[PDB]
This record gives sequence, C-alpha cells and structure tokens, in this order.
Amino acid sequence: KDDFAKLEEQFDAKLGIFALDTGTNRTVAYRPDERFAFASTIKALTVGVLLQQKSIEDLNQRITYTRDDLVNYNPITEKHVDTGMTLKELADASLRYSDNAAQNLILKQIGGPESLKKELRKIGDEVTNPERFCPENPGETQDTSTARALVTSLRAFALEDKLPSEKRELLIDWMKRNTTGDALIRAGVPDGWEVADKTGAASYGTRNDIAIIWPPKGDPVVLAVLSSRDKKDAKYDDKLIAEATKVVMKALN
Ligand SMILES: CC1=C(C(=O)O)N[C@@H]([C@@H](C=O)NC(=O)Cc2cccs2)SC1
Repeated sequence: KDDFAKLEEQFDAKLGIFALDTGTNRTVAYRPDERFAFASTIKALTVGVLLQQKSIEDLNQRITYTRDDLVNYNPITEKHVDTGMTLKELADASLRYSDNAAQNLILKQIGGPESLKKELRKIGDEVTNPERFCPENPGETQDTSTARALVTSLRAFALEDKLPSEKRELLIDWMKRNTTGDALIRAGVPDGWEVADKTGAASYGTRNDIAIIWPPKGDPVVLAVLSSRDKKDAKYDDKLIAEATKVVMKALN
C-alpha cells in the first residue's frame, strides 16, 4: 500500500508487514519476506518451544542463577539471584517484561540457540535464524526473520497444533498481559479488542511487535510489524508501529 510507503517516508524507516485474518485467510503484506533483526520477539517463540519440551508441573522447577547470568536489562531477575526463579516465573518475566536474563536462562534450559533453531525448523520455520544468546550488520542473516515467518510461527504455537490447549492458554495469557507494548500494536487496535503481543528493540533503530488480535466476536488476526533504519545508532518511534497497525486494520476491515 502507498499508506505503508507514506509511513516509511514520514518516519525515515523501512517497514516489514504481514497480517493474516485466520477467519477469511485475507492477507495484508508490505516487504513481508524482507529480513529484519527479530530482537526480543524471539522470546515468544522461545517460550513456545519451552512449553512443548515441559509438562506444566515441570515449569515449577527452580532455576538457580548468578549475577553473571545478568545482562543489560534484568527487571525481574535482578531481584531474585539469592532465591532463584522457577521456569514458569522466568517465562512470565521474559514475556511480560522482556527480561533479557530470563530469556537467556530459558534458552539454556532448552539447549541453546542451535536447539531453538532445530525446534523452529521442526514446526516448519525455515527462515527464523537464532544463532547467539540475547541476541541481538545490513544485511547479514543472523539473528533475523521476516514478518511472514514470524506470524506463521506465532500462529503455529498459539493458535494451531504445536501445543496442547492448556499450554496454549499459558502462552496466550502471558502475551495478553504483556507490559511492554502499550504504544505499539495495542495503540493501533480498536477499543475493547484483546491483544496478545511481544515487542522487540535493537540496533539500526529496529522496532518490532508481533501480535494476535481478537475481535469482539470472530476469528483472530495475527500480525507482525517490523522496522529498521539507516544508521546503527538511529532512534525508533513507537508511533510508526501503532500507525502501521491502523493501516493494517483498515485494509482488513
Ligand atoms: C525495549 C526493549 C525491549 C522491548 O521493548 O521488547 N526488549 C529488550 C530487548 C529486546 O528487543 N532489547 C535489547 O536487549 C536491546 C536494547 C536495549 C535497549 C534499547 S534496545 S530490552 C529493551
């Protein structure tokens, strides 16, 4: 759409867009197969894999960690080095706060980046490219994915048959109660419409959000809005994501 082109113009950015209405199979797409750094959006898919690997009771396993496991942003993990945290608590911290140390701890428990990639290939994701911890130039392929691949993989875990219903419920609930995305996809969606999302931010002004959006009534939409900019130290604007989401909803409604 020229509306997506206008936003790229307005915000001096590159936009990556894929949306799928699961009720009608109607699609919206702008650079849907273009690679962007996935940043923290990978945390959603990581918990997907963790849930697939553990019974719900297994999530109560206590993980002990050290101050050495702490990285750049540890909002929940910094508060519990002495007592440790359960896998369930770590998943909550990772998804709802984008706790980087929590993600690293979980990634360690599922066998590292190489193991995550293998499990993603197993669900049919041949594009998402986990390679390093955390993670996080143009245009290398690590650690990247596309808008299309991200909605496909998110839909697989949360809405389809890569997880049983009770584990599906956990993933969806954590993402519904995310604290980090109020100004992104949530801001571009109509009032009283449930949103489950996971945000991302990274170098080259990379600003991402992936989401499942429920109507009042009807089948959910799943959406990826990815973005990046020219310079390594470029700053992002959340409004780009919110506005892109409005454009997507208009083209679907
Ligand atoms: C802003 C932010 C998020 C997010 O909104 O999801 N996620 C965490 C992570 C994932 O993208 N980003 C980084 O570790 C890299 C950055 C640090 C601070 C500004 S970007 S830390 C910072």
